[PDB]
This record gives sequence, C-alpha cells and structure tokens, in this order.
Amino acid sequence: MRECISIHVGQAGVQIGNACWELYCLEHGIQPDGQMPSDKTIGGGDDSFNTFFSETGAGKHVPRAVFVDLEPTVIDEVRTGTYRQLFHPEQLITGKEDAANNYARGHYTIGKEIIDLVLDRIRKLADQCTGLQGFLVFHSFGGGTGSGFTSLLMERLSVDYGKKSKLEFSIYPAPQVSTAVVEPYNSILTTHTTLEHSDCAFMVDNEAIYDICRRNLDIERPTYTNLNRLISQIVSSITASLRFDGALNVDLTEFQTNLVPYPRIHFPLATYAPVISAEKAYHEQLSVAEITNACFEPANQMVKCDPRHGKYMACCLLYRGDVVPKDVNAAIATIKTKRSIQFVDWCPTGFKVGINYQPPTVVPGGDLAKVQRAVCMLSNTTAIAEAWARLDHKFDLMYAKRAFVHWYVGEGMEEGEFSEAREDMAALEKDYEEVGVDS
Amino acid sequence: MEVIELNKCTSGQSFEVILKPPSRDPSLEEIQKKLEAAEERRKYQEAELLKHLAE
Amino acid sequence: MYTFVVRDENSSVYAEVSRLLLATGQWKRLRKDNPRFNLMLGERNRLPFGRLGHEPGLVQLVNYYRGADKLCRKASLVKLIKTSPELSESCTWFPESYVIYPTNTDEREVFLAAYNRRREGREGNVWIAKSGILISSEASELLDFIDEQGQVHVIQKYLEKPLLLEPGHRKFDIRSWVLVDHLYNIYLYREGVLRTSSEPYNSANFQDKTCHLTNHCIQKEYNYGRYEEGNEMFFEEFNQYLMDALNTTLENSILLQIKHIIRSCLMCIEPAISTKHLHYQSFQLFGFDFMVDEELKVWLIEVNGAPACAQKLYAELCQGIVDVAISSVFPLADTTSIFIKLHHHHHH
Amino acid sequence: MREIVHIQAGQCGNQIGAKFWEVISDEHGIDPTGSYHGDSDLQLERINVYYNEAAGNKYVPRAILVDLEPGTMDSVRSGPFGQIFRPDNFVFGQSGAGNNWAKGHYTEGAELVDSVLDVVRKESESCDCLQGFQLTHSLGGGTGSGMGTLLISKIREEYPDRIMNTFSVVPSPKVSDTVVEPYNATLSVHQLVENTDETYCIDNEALYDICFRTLKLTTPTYGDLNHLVSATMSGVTTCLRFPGQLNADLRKLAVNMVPFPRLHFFMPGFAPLTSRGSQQYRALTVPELTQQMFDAKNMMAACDPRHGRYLTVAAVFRGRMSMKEVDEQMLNVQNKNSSYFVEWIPNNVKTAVCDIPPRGLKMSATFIGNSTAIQELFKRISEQFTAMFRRKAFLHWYTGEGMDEMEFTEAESNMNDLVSEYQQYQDATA
Ligand SMILES: CC[C@@H](C)[C@@H](NC(=O)[C@@H]1CCCCN1C)C(=O)N(C)[C@H](C[C@@H](OC(C)=O)c1nc(C(=O)N[C@@H](Cc2ccccc2)C[C@@H](C)C(=O)O)cs1)C(C)C
Ligand SMILES: Nc1nc2c(ncn2[C@@H]2O[C@H](COP(=O)(O)OP(=O)(O)OP(=O)(O)O)[C@@H](O)[C@H]2O)c(=O)[nH]1
Ligand SMILES: Nc1ncnc2c1ncn2[C@@H]1O[C@H](COP(=O)(O)OP(=O)(O)CP(=O)(O)O)[C@@H](O)[C@H]1O
Ligand SMILES: Nc1nc2c(ncn2[C@@H]2O[C@H](COP(=O)(O)OP(=O)(O)O)[C@@H](O)[C@H]2O)c(=O)[nH]1
Ligand SMILES: [Ca+2]
Ligand SMILES: [Mg+2]
Ligand SMILES: [Mg+2]
Repeated sequence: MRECISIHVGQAGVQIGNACWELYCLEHGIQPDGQMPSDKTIGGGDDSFNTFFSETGAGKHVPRAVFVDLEPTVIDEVRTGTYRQLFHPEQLITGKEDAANNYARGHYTIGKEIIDLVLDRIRKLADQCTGLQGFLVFHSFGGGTGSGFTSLLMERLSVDYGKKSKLEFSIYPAPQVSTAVVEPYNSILTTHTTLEHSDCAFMVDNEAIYDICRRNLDIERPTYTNLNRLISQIVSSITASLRFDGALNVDLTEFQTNLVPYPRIHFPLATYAPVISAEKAYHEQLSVAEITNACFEPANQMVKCDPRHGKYMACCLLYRGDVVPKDVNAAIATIKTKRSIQFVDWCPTGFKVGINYQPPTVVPGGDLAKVQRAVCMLSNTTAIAEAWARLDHKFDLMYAKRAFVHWYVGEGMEEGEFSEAREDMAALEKDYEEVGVDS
Repeated sequence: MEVIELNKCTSGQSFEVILKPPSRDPSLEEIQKKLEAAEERRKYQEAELLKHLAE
Repeated sequence: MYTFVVRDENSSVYAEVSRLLLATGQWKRLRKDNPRFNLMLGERNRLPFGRLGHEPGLVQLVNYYRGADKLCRKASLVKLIKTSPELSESCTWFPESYVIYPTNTDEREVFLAAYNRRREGREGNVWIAKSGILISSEASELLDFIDEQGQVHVIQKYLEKPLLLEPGHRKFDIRSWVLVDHLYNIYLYREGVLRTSSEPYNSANFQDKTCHLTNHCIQKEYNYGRYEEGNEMFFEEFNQYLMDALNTTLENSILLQIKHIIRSCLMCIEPAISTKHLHYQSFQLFGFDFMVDEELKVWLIEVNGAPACAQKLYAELCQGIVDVAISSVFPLADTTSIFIKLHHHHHH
Repeated sequence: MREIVHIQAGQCGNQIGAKFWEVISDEHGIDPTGSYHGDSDLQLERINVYYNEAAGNKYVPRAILVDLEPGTMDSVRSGPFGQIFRPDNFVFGQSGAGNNWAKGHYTEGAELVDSVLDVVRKESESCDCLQGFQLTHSLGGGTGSGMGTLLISKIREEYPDRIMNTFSVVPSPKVSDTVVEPYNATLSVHQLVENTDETYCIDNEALYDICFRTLKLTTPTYGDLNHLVSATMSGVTTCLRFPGQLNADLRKLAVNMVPFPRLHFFMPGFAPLTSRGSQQYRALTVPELTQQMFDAKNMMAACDPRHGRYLTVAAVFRGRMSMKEVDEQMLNVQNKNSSYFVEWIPNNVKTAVCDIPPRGLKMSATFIGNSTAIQELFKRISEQFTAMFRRKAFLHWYTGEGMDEMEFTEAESNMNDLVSEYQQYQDATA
C-alpha cells in the first residue's frame, strides 16, 4: 500500500475537492466525524482506502489532502462546514488577498511569499507516509491562484519529490460560467509552465459539464454545486482503482503507462454515462451495450471534440455496478463494427477494462439518480487538441493588441513569457496533428 | 476477439481485450532566480513611480 | 436576424448564395473573424471545425462536412473504395485503380502484377494517371512520369470504348450536383450537365487530348463551341438524343446507375461524417463526375468537394441551397422542388 | 472584509457622497444612529467593505468629508444621515476655492491636504486588508477638481499598490454657466488619466437630458440629477457589497474592465430610470431591463454607443428573477449586435445577479461599459477648452496662483492623445 496526496488549489480546486472528499466518505462508509464503523484495524491499516486516508488512535480517518487558497472565503467554508472535523487545521491554508484573476500575481507576487509554507505542510503529510506514490492536483486553468500558484507548486514538487508522479484534474474555462476575460492568457501560461511537470492531466471543460447538466439533469441554469457533483462522480470513477481492491490502474505510474505513450501528449479524454436526473419519474435501466455506446457520443464527454477525426493511442473502460466481461466484449464487438475508431499504427487496437461491482454512490438529495451500472471511459485521442486550438485562438486575438498585458507586466512578468508560452502551445498543436493525421 | 490478463476478486474484475495488433527540470536555484528577477522588476517600476511623484 | 460570415472569396456558388441571403432582408453578413454567426461559408483549406459549435445561444451551421475530403481526393477515393466492405474491391462501377507514390501502403507490385496479367489476354491495356495527366499503354512511361514529380498519383484503367455523341464521334462526361443537408438527406439536383469534347474520338492516338479530356477549359483552348454553346449539353437535349438515337431514356439508361453510385458513396461515409449528434451542423455541395461507356454502363471518375456550377444553372441551384440547406435550419418570416431525394430501404 | 476608504470632496462630491451613504445604508439596514435593523444576513456579510464596527454594535461609514468651505458640511452634518459619520472625519477650511483648480490643487488646497491625509492614514491603519480608495467629486469646480486630484496624487504616493477609483462628474453648460469649467475639467482629466485605476464618468449633460426628456421634469434641480447619480452608484458597487462571483473586489473589477491602463473611463447605465417619489407600480421584465440598460437614453454619459465599440462591459441585475432568462437576454443582446463589441476581446460582457433589489423597485439593472464612444465626452470638453485657450482667455485667474501656460498645453495634449487612443481601438480589426 502506497499513499497519495491530494492538493486542491483555488476556488475551483477547493470546491471540487469538497465534493470529492464528500463522495469518498459516502463511498467508504466514513462519517462526518471521521469514524468508520466498518474498519477493523483501529489506529492503522494498509488497506486500499488508506492510500487516501490516514488513521488516528481515536479511530478517525483523515484525508491526505491539503487545500490552499490565497484568500480565506472558500476555505473558511470547509473550516466550518458539515465536514469540518475531518481535516486538520494545518491542512487548510489561506492567504489574505487573492491573485485577482491574474496568473503573474499568483505565480510571482503572492506565490513567492507562500510557496514555502505550502511545501512544508505537504512535507508534513509526506512524513506520515510509508511509500508515497505522488500527487493529485486540482485547480482551474482560469483563476490567478489556480493557474499561477499551481504551476509554481508543480515546479517545486518536481524538485522536492522528483521520483514522484503528479496527476492533475484541471478545469478548462467556459464563458457561461467564467469570471474573467483573461482566462485564455492564464490557461496558456499555466499549461506551458506545468507541461514538463505533470505526468497525466484530466481536463474538464466547464462548458461540457454545463450542457450535460442542462440536457440530462434538466437543470435550468447549473451552479457550481451542480457542476461539482457531476465532476466528482467522474473523478471518483477515475480514482476508484486506487481506493478499492483490483488489478487495473492501481498505482499512479500505471495511469501514465496505460494512457500516455508520448509524455507531452498526456491529456486523456474522459467520457461518462449514464447521467440521469433523480427527478425522472420512470427510467428504463440502460444495458452494458447502451452505456458503452454512449461513451463514443461527443455529448457525454468532459470536453466537446470529435474523436472520429483523430487517432486513439489508448483507451480504458471503468465500469461501476452490475457488469460482466462477456457483456463488455459483446458491446465492444458491436460498437467497433458501427463506429469510427482508428488507433495510431504503433498501438494495439484494444481496451483495458476494469469492473467494480458496487454501483455509483450518489449524494442523497442530489440531482443524480442511482443507476445499476455506469462507465467512465478514458481515452487518449488527438481530438482533444481541438480544445487547445480554441484557447490559442482566443489568446492570439487578444495578444495581438496586447490587451490586458500591462496587468501581467506590472507584476514582474515579462512580455516574452507570453510568446514563449504561446510557441510551446503551437508546438503542442503540431505534435497532436503529427500523431493523428496523415493527409 | 481476444481476452487477456483476466484478474478477479470480490470487488470486481479487470482485463484487456485486443481487436487488432499494431501494424531536465528546473533546479531550486533557477526557480529562485526567476522569482527574484520578477520582484526586481516590480520594485523598479514602483520606485520609478515614486520618482515621478516626487517630481 | 440571422448572421453569416464568408471565408472563401473565390467560390462562385457561395458568392451567389450570400447575395441571395443578404437580398432576403433577414440575414446579415459579419466579418471574417466575428465568431457570433449562425452560418459559416468556409474556406477550402484547414477550415477550423474545432472552433465551431461553442457559441452559447447560436445554433451554428457550416457548408462543409469535416472528413468529406476522403471522398474528394483521388488517392483517398481509391483507398476508400478498396477498404470499405460496403463498396469493396468488387465494386462494379469504379475503374480498376491504384495508388502510386513516387520513389524519387503503395500498390505498384499489386498494379504491375495486374497489368502483366492483362498483357496476357492481350486485352486493351490503356491506363491513365493524375494527382498533369498522362495516358499511355506502357507500364514504364507512366511510372516514369510519376517518379518525375513530387506529388502522389492514382493510376486508373482507361475506358477505351466510351459512348460517343453524333454528329462528331464525340466523348463526354456527366456532372451531377449533390447537396447533403444537416440531416444527411441526399439531394440530386434534377439538372446535370454533359461536358463534351469537340474533336472526333481517336481509337489509337493519345498525344492530342482535345479529344480525350472533357474539361470545360482544356476545350476552350482548342473547334470549341461547334455543336453546343461552351461544350455543355443539358439533360433535355441529351434525353432526346437517347430517345432518337438509342430508343431509350436518360432516366432508365443512366440516371438509375447515377443515383445508386451517389447513395452508395455517401451512405458509406455517413458514420464517419454525420453531424447528427454534434454541437455544430454541416451541409455540403458535391459534384460527382461520371463517364458513360458504349453499353450505357455508368462509371464514377471523381467527386469534387468544392464544385462550381454551369452558367445557365447558378440561379436555380443556389436558391435550392438556400431553401433546403439553410432555411431548413433557420426558418424565414412567413407566407416545384428542384431536387430528387435519394433514399432506398430494401429489406433483406 | 477587504476595506474601501471613501473620500468626498467639494460641493458636488459631498452631495453625491452623502446621497450614496443614505442609499447603501438603507440597503444594509443601517439607520442614522449606526444601528442595524434588517432581516437578512446578506446585508451583513460584506458590511465591513464600507463600515467600521464600533462597540455597542454600531456601524460607522468609512468615509472622509472634505471641502474648502464650511457650507455643504454643516448641511451634511444636518442631513438625514448626518449623525452617522465619524466627527473627526469632517475636514474643512474656510475660504473656498472659487471654482479655481489652481487654488484647489496648489495654494489653498495645499494648506488643508495634510489634515485630510492624516484622517485617511488613521482609517487605513485600522484595516485588515485595504482594497483601496474611492472618491466622489465634480471636475468643473475648484475643490473637488483641483484639491481632489491633489489628494489622489498624494494617496497614490503613500499607497502605490492600492486601487484608486473615482466618480467624476463631468460639467456641462446645460447645468452650469461658469465659464472656466472646461479649464478645471481638462486639468482634472489629465490627473485622472495618470493616477486612477477606474473612473466612472457621470456627465451632467446626460443627467440633465434624462431628467428633462425622459423623466419629464421641466425644471430639474440638482437633487433630481443626484437621484440618478445615487441609483447608479448603488448599482455599480453592488458586486463589492454583496456575496458573489463576478467583480467582487476593486482589483478583479479593474482586470475585467481595463485592457489598456489609460482607457479606464466608464459609461454607466441604468434601468429603470425613475424620478424621486413618483411611483413604480409595474416591475420591469428581464427583456425590458436588458433593452433599457443598453439604451443610449439610459447612459449617465452623453455618448452615442453606436458611435463606438465596447471593449468590455459588466452588467448587474438585481431582485429575484430567472438567471436562465438573464442569460438568454444577455446573449441575445450581444448576438443581435455583435459588431458593437470588439472581436479581439472574446467574451467581453460579464453578468452578475444579486437577489436584493434596490429600495422601491422589484427589479433593476446596472450597466458599466468601457466604450470607445466615451471619446465624445472628452472631445466636447476639449472643444470648449480650445476655444478659450487659443486666446488665453481667463488664464490670469490661473497664472495669478503661480501656474504656467505650459501646464495647460500639457493637459490639453494628454487629453487629445487619450481621444486618439480611443479612436485607434475603435478602428483596430483582427
Ligand atoms: C437661476 C437659474 C438656476 C436655478 C438654473 N439655471 C441656470 O443655471 C442657467 C440659466 C440660464 C443659462 C443656462 N442655465 C444653465 C438651474 O435650473 N440650475 C442651476 C439647476 C440646479 C438648481 O436648480 C433649481 C431649480 O434650484 C439647484 N437645485 C438645487 C437643489 O437641488 N437643491 C436641493 C439641495 C441641494 C442639493 C445639491 C446641491 C445644492 C443643494 C434642495 C431640494 C429641494 C432638492 O433636493 O431638489 C439647489 S440649486 C439645474 C440646471 C441643475
Ligand atoms: N467547475 C467549477 N469551476 C469553477 C469553480 N469555481 C471557479 N471555477 C472556474 O474556474 C475559473 C475561475 O478560477 P477560480 O478557481 O475561481 O480562481 P482562483 O484560483 O480562486 O484564483 P483567484 O484569481 O485568486 O481568485 C473560472 O473558469 C471559473 O468558472 C467551481 O466550483 N467549479
Ligand atoms: N479512367 C478514365 N477513362 C476515361 N476518361 C477519363 C478517365 N479518367 C479521367 N478521364 C477524363 O479526364 C477528364 C478530367 O479528369 P479528372 O476529372 O480525373 O481530373 P480533374 O479533377 O483535374 C478535372 P474535373 O475536376 O473537372 O473532373 C474527365 O472529364 C474525363 O474525360
Ligand atoms: N450633479 C451635480 N452636479 C453638481 C452638484 N453641485 C455642483 N455641481 C456641478 O459641479 C460643478 C462645480 O463644482 P462644485 O462641486 O460646486 O465645486 P467645488 O465645491 O469647488 O468642488 C458645476 O458643473 C456644477 O454644475 C450636485 O450636487 N450634483
Ligand atoms: Ca484501519
Ligand atoms: Mg479566488
Ligand atoms: Mg463649492
């Protein structure tokens, strides 16, 4: 049993973190006070759930989590919410004034003055670990802390734990819930700085999540609470294999091995099904064939893009619920005769498959119905580069007039850091294109 | 067409199916330098401001 | 008030379509880089599909199908026919064809094997090459022409016995215009055009090609205009000729086969390109080019993804595009069909 | 939370300031004694942004009242809310500046400004995390104009990294016949371009036309004008005073609104427009709010928006309503008018909803626009300025206080350059 540390950075990272840890407690039968009746070894264990949870003599299960925001408001919610006894004061780290949507201010100005305290608090958690695998880092691309501070942290994590794996979950910006017009800048900046330091990164476009909630959960105008509950189901599917007994993606190295042949192209596409409103009066349970098929519908993806026009390098299916292999294989045979699924010449056309028999837990009084079976698919396809092309274009539009640049230059950052980050992204869009098209 | 690596437990199972076969990070020292060059640039902008204002 | 942008200045067809849209009073043209449009008349190269369908509160629609190049490029077409079950290498209506890269998935071995197999029946052994064309009876005048050019080529069996119009002993090809709308309805415009040669057809002379190649241009450059205006015969006159000279109809002898080839091509790639479950929708105009042989057997030559129309026909077609491609998605304010819709569901 | 220090200077500044305090005090259930008496906790969550907490559960506005004459301050001391302000926070001289910016900036204002600065200092020091400063004043007089801009310059020196925000009332010959107002305004704008971060342009010409043409007031008073000003101020500071996501502090606001440091002058807008007392029986619909708040007739700066382009826009809807509908209506406004919004700042309109409506309305909307059409206001001031300056008329009032003509030529130049920067971005394409 090897431990994982979870780092949640910024409003997005922290609020998504709450949703995740809540879902985890429900999943493992841990109560808000931190007690788990079903856990037989008091004061320790090397169980699977212990990759995420340490134990005290008093029988309390505590997240290996650290929340850092540069202002107090959000983290003060955690400090005083329903889950307040779960977390050690020293795990919750606040600054006084935030990065004002400005990557430079989060990386250089406030970053410079808080990095050490953050690193030391993580070091505290790493010391409680027999064999630390590495880090899961949660943050937006768009806020100043989530972009600027995160990228700085990653640089520093690579110094202090160079051997360790780092997996990111990154919120990609969407106008229908964005709070700043400079998100494209922040997003390119953080991506250029973090690219080398991240072993595998799961992007979640807020727009995909917002539309899934409107269409499938029949929600008028989703709030963060809606989005975060949905995002937490997807994150939970992805990390279930770290937390429960199984033989697929059981360590963080294995995510890289299964999903990332080419280390720069490390952004797998997540697709999830089914998403079913709790209000739905009556609902026919969907078969394995149906939910597997829905994995190839752009409308169920965390990033809208069209995998039919690209190539796959890798593809995992993660089932939760009543599912057997004979059903999965038959589903796959059909789907493959029906759909356009091209892998790159140097990979086997195939699928790693993991089935956990517990179906998904839902937050009681949530918008999500209990279902008999669900699937999260993780594919590494070059189609996801569409997302970078969209962000790059918005960046080019603004940068050509130097709009808002003075806010960055004013924090110390140099104007050349812009064009350098941009060129990195240009070479990354070239990599995807080279890997995924011939003609 | 071909199942491999079948692994089962009480929690569930996992395996792989094949349909077709296939045809130097910054040092602590550098990070400190660029943080500080940045703060040198902030501090210089601000001291210019304070100059103009004194004028 | 709907909005559209225009990103291909050249397109004759789409110039006319904006004209029609503006002139309706209910559409407005924005500039190139304004993303807040309902309709993009797109560029021919590197059209940015990844950027479509991410504008909240705008239903967006474009006049290309992403992935449709696979039908429209000569080497792609050949791969596609060889490799789809639905069509197969036992497709009866596409000339035996081979992809030949220069040396300066190749199929030269497999080609020669089939050529050096056809020297035996001592059957006609004429072949043609494009990507700049070359017809020859000689294996290594062709392969020698290709290697001497940094462009990838198709080598395809040449139809030695075409159907010739009279008077004049003339060759032709047929162009059909096909509109595929956002629902994947396939529409054949009822007017096609014959593009005729003007110099008598030469059963044994391949250098001179005013007689072997029916492009409206390479004919304008050499007796041109003699039998009909601009070397363009329409369906009226061509039907009469079929009735008069051969006792048959265009409908029965030719159009059936044309409808079957169009439907087979487009049905084949529908899974790859349909916009049915997508965040943006497409439509697209294709031009299918056919050769008729002397048995009145129709053959597909090529598909053009950015066809131009024939002068006489612009007004009607463009109106058709506005009607079934655009106003089907964006209704106009309120108060014959020029298309044949291709659908067939045979049960077996 | 993050504290804002408020300074009001001169007759206009102190009238509109008082009026702001009345209005937001009522919005937060704080009564003239400093005692809270409301029924929500939305009212108290971010109270510290504008109020200090005294013992006895009292709220004192964090507000400094400045003038070179006593008049308007005896008058504010005895307004309805007068007893609410801290008394050592009234800073006043005796002789007044006679509508002369040189006196305000250089000679009499010079005398009093250190006393103001001490009060400001004292208010700063007791702040956990100061966001910065906001000033109300007119540009056409002598105290608000010349002293107020001297203050800004001094505050910027002591606090170079805090946000400086003004509410600057622009003069018009429809409201005032004092001849040198274009001189004071041009000198003031010069200072504002250098030393503020955001400036809200309240244009006396706009307020007067609204009152006359739309509110059907045949003889508007200042009180009528100020009623539109205080609705606006309440609107634009909503995001700072209530819980929310968008523009929730001064710095977040400035990064969303100011793409180039000099173009920080904003057109505010408001719906519905109302006159004092007279009654609002019908709530507007979300579509009406949306069409009205972008109407040229609802702008507090007399610029024609169709004459320019929006660089950035923040929109604030108040009262309980459908967020879904707000969202369609906002998208609809941009999609139906896409060419007024610069294509090279994608997604440049941001929207907030706050549940609490303003007193006497079920619902309103406030607009804040950084439009290139604001050049029109500067052009009007510049034309009035040049007609006089090319003959050096009335200059002796300025040089008699030690100013040089050069100082005038510089102000004029800086302002002509501002106007042409806006023109450059109105024509830039992508
Ligand atoms: C003798 C003529 C002036 C009264 C008049 N005219 C002019 O100034 C000239 C006249 C000919 C050339 C072009 N015009 C611009 C005017 O209507 N002015 C200056 C008003 C302002 C003025 O109007 C009136 C009718 O009294 C004033 N309003 C107030 C006022 O609002 N006072 C309130 C208290 C107060 C508020 C702010 C400032 C001072 C006092 C008292 C109450 C009743 C209220 O709230 O309405 C004082 S002087 C408007 C243009 C805005
Ligand atoms: N899905 C989701 N997205 C969020 C959430 N909170 C913020 N975002 C998105 O993340 C971006 C804003 O970043 P924030 O995380 O709020 O910024 P921050 O890291 O707090 O940084 P500051 O600029 O210091 O406040 C925008 O795209 C928001 O839409 C959340 O709870 N869930
Ligand atoms: N296999 C074949 N047998 C007989 N004729 C052929 C042929 N392939 C091509 N042609 C002739 O060549 C002409 C043009 O060739 P092709 O259409 O392949 O090239 P192209 O695309 O540059 C011109 P277009 O776009 O108008 O069709 C046809 O009109 C036809 O006359
Ligand atoms: N809207 C409005 N304008 C005012 C008010 N008082 C004065 N003004 C205008 O302000 C300018 C004169 O400035 P004022 O504040 O009186 O002078 P100061 O005391 O030297 O700053 C002229 O344009 C007046 O019309 C007011 O209460 N409201
Ligand atoms: Ca245990
Ligand atoms: Mg934040
Ligand atoms: Mg006065």
